[PDB]
Amino acid sequence: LMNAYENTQASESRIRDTDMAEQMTSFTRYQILTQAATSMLAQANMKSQSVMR
Amino acid sequence: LMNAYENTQASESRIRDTDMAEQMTSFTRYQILTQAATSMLAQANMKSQSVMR
Amino acid sequence: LMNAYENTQASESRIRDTDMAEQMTSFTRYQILTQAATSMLAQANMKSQSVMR
Amino acid sequence: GLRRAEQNTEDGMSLIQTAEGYLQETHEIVQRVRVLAVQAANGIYSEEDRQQIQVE
Repeated sequence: LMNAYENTQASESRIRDTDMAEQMTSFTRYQILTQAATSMLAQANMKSQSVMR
Repeated sequence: LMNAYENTQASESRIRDTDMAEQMTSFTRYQILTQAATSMLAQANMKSQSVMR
Repeated sequence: LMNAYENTQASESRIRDTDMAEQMTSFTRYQILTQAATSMLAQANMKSQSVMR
Repeated sequence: GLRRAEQNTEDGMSLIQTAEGYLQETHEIVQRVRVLAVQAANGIYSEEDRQQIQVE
C-alpha cells in the first residue's frame, strides 16, 4: 500500500502541482510586458497633441 | 552450506548494495550543481530587465 | 581497474567540466558590458532629438 | 565500462571463492576415509568390524 501511496502522490503531483522555477520565468515575462504595454500606452496618448500646433 | 551462504551473500551485496562513501561524492556533486543552476536561473530571469530602461 | 577509473575520470573531468571560479569572471564581465551597451543605446535614441529645435 | 569491468571482477571472484568453499567440504571427507583406511588396515579386526567401516 505504501509503495502504492507514494507512486499515486508522485503521479498526482506532476499534473496538479506547478514548477515554481518554471512559473517564475512566465511571471517575469508578463510583468515586463505589462510595463511595455503601459509605456507605449502613454506614448499613444501623447501622439494626438503633435497636430494641435 | 555456510561457506556458500557466505560467498553468495557477498556476491549479491557487491551487485545490490550501494557504496555509501562513493555515493556521498555524487550526492554532494548534485547538491552543488543544483545551487549553481538555481542561481544562474535567478540571474537569467533578471537578465531581461536591462531593456526596460 | 580502480586505478584506471580514477585516472580516466580525471582525464574526462579536465576535458568537459567547466572552471566554476573562472567562469564567474567571464560572466561578470559580460554582465557589465551588457549594462554599458544598453545605457549607450538609450543615449543613441535621445541623440537624434537635438535638431528638432 | 571500467566501472562495469570492476563489478564483474568481484563477481568472478565470488564464483571462484564459492567453488573452493565446496572443495573444502570435499577435502575433509576424503581425509576421513583415509584415516578410517588406516584403522581398517590393522590386523586385529574381523569381517564384521571392517564391514561397519565400509558402511561409513
